[PDB]
Amino acid sequence: MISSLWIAKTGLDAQQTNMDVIANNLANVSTNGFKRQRAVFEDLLYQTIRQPGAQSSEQTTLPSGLQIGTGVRPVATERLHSQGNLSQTNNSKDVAIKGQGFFQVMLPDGTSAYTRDGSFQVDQNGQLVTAGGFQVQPAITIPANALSITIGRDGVVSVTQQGQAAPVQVGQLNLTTFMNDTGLESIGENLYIETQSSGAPNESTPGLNGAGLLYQGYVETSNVNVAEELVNMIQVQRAYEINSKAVSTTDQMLQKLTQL
Amino acid sequence: MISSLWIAKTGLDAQQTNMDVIANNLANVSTNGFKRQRAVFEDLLYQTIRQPGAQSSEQTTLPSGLQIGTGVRPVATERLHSQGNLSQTNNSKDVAIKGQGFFQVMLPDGTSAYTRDGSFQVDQNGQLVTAGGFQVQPAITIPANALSITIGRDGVVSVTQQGQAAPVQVGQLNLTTFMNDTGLESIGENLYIETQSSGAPNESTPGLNGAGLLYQGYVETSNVNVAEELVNMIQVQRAYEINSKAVSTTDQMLQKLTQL
Amino acid sequence: GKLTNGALEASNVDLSKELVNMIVAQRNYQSNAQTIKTQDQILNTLVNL
Amino acid sequence: VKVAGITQDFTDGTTTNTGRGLDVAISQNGFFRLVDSNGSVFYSRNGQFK
Repeated sequence: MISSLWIAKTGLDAQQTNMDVIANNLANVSTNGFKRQRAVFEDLLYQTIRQPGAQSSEQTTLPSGLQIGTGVRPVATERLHSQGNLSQTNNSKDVAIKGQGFFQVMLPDGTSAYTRDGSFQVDQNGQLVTAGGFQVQPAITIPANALSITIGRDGVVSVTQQGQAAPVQVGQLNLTTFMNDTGLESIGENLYIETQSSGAPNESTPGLNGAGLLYQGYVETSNVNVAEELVNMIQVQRAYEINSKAVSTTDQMLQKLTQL
Repeated sequence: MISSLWIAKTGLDAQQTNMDVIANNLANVSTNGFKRQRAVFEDLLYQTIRQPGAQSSEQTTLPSGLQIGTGVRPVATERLHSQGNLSQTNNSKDVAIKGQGFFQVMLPDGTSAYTRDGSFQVDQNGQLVTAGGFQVQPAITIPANALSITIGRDGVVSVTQQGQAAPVQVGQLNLTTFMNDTGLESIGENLYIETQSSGAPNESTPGLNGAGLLYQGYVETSNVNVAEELVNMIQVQRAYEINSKAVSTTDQMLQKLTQL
Repeated sequence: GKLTNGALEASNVDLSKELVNMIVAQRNYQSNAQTIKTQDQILNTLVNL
Repeated sequence: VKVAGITQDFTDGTTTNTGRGLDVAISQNGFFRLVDSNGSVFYSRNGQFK
């Protein structure tokens, strides 16, 4: 109903968004292949009133006119794509990426999502699947009579059968890379789908023109840093409290006026 | 006396009911075979004003009319019938349930009640009774000169006598299962009675059909998770304060009305 | 696999890894409790307006 | 966050001599097959038999 109230009602909402981002980052501190978020803000409208640079006289200009501004709005929350620390949890079905590539996974509806999570399982039919049961691509089947699974640095999946001194190649794991990794649309379950801001999916082999390397027995942990999130909570809490104090001051000002 | 005041009054009552549910869950942490309660709410009636979808002109309909709603009401309190942690008390008379069955006891009224509590005693008559003295159908009499009681996983109760190389079976503990477990009416003293929404009591041996198994020397602790209750208490307190603030705002508006 | 007679297969739980995981899990739980406490001190501040 | 699942590290553990003839250890893959009193089929790696 008054200008300062709207401005401080935008400040509250922006700080609440910042707290939401911080809390979501802290909640997923242990999920493998996670990329933490960062919210960015920008200034709202700026009411012109007296125009800055307006010609007051015929020879004197008015410097920096009465530019009363509106509150703040957040542009977006961008994913900080950095390499999480690798952990040696020593299982043949866990693979970790060393560069900037993504695994391709086929969704049940026929479309393809992209995930950096390397915790793979084997279904009842012998196909490699994501822990959520989504089958990986371009399909790597694993026989029932398998003794050991070896996934090399180039993505070649080999299976050694019983009593045979030579391994059997059962597929080739490829990595998808994008022009813009941030523009991908996250659909949950550690899955990202392609968006027009992410360019087009460029499939590549692990070690060539820019796909990362795969390490077997390793899991890529999250890049969330706990101490920085703690400090950011302390600063967001203070900013939210101060903006609420601005709301309260506006409320008190409106009280006296009405009482008059 | 004004609509918003009634809505806020209903909200306060619902939050108070939630707090009572939380307090009841907290008070029964040490009870054996206790299933925690959870309250479910529904939104109340709607004052129609303009009907949503009413034909305004001859061809254009009115989308999403003025549906001013009333407060909230709690529908139900549902138990979480989940297997609690088993605790070893190393007692020959304490029994614990592994599945989803119930013990059948006889109230002195003459009707049958159902309890999941397994801390059993023997009365001066030698029968098996519950700690509240209710006699445990379909009825197990323990002889005078007993040396040890062995209750098997399938419910066979045996007593080893002095001078007899073989155990003597003195009964068979049975379990009753319901098609709807949450529909039972709790009468207190760890007893549930059958209603018409709780289906019909299906008696079976522990192992056959779907009834669970009996473990001797174990007691079933309550399934109450405490940290969840503390977080729920914080949420309930804050929501109650918010509803109280709404009541205060309505009171202030009414006060500024009166003087006019 | 082949059967070995007279031997038992012991568990595969390494205690050191379990202890360090317990430590890190405790710290993560405390951090989540801290952000829970912050959201409230924010809700309480908004209420006290 | 959502817990996707809970797995079990099916790697071969320690083999410890016991001196009894009725304990069997399964190196590499394999599961002992059991039937309960109901008739359901179960599988177990514990070779402590009696």
